Amino acid sequence: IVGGYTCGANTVPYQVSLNSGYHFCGGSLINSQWVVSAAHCYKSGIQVRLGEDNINVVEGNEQFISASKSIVHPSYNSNTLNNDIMLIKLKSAASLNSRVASISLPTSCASAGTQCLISGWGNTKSSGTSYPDVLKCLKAPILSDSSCKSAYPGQITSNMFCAGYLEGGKDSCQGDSGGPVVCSGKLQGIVSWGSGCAQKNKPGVYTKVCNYVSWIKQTIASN
Ligand SMILES: CC(C)COc1cccc(-c2nc3cc(C(N)=[NH2+])c(F)cc3[nH]2)c1[O-]
Ligand SMILES: [Ca+2]
Repeated sequence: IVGGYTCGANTVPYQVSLNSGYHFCGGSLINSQWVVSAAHCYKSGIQVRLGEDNINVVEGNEQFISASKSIVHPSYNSNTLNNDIMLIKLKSAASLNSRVASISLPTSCASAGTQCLISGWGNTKSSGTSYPDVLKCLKAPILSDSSCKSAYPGQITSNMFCAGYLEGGKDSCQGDSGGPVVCSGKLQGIVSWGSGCAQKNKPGVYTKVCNYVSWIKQTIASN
């Protein structure tokens, strides 16, 4: 997260760290046995870390659970990153409470101007790699489709939305991938891609979760 602030331990109880011997992507806890992340964060050998704050120190509240299966959306396209969403089932359920809690899926899509909270342990520099030890937060507004399309002409599908600051300086970045964009308490986006990080006129692009609610529900139900 570039230009964001330290969230405060456990103030984002649905945030998860996907770890394969190092933190590589974020994710969101949606029920005690399932996490939603981005399909491009897929890989085998994933350990899901819940209740984390500083990822290099065990300080208490952490639950490390291995993934039972990862289900990448069947129409995920790695070239365009359309349908960039993945569900991960955990080998055992997590114990939910106040430091570990699931976030709700939306009932409607959000509008441009809605303010949302983006969080993650991703890069904090737009030029160079500086990965933090504790969770960073950023409040960003959803942009209108016209500003999103003027910024990425020909690359925005109806399953994506832009959120951020066109002046640059504040944005999600590599490492934040797969994590949550929560607005009014509902999971509305998944960190997916962008051109560089915090560059002027190049906002972040997020998977539009409201378009996958029926799929998430049917897939969890049948697995
Ligand atoms: C291990 C894999 C997850 C590799 O994934 C990646 C490798 C390099 C960069 C990214 C990445 N840059 C990103 C930049 C932005 C942005 N400007 N708001 C974003 F929203 C997601 C990004 N994801 C990324 O997701
Ligand atoms: Ca820790």
